[PDB]
Amino acid sequence: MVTFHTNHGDIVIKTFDDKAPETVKNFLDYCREGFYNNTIFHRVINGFMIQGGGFEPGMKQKATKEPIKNEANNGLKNTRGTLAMARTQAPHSATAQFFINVVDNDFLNFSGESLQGWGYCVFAEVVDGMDVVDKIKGVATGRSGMHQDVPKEDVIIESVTVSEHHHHHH
Repeated sequence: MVTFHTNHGDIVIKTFDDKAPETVKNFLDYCREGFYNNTIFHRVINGFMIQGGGFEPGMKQKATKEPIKNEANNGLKNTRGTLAMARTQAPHSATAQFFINVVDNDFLNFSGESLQGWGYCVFAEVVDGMDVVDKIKGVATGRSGMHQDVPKEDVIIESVTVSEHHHHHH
């Protein structure tokens, strides 16, 4: 379990370790290293998704490690509440950025191992705090340079709690 402690409340996340093993390991390496501390939800599109895991306040892009291959051929769809990895047009380019689908986004789903079809890999789901997600998705936004859809008031992941102990989200 992973909890994002944001200034709009907690987002509690259950990872799909067996279905996205390398993606979950990469995510938990960034968590362990404090990478997500003081990062923002820098791209917020109501009716679509909210995206973070790349930038600190001031839109400063944090240094990342080597990218991961795309695990999206795992049968998991981009349904409301899922977390998936952001990436460039190259399928195997994801690093630390992720997004939370606020509605089912079928057009993001894997259809084939091709440049056009690989889609976006789901690796976790929100098990508590969708009300927080739904608050974030509605905030006022603007442009900040090459970035559109940037919240006017920063939505900040202040810290991240990773727990391995037993939990009740079963």
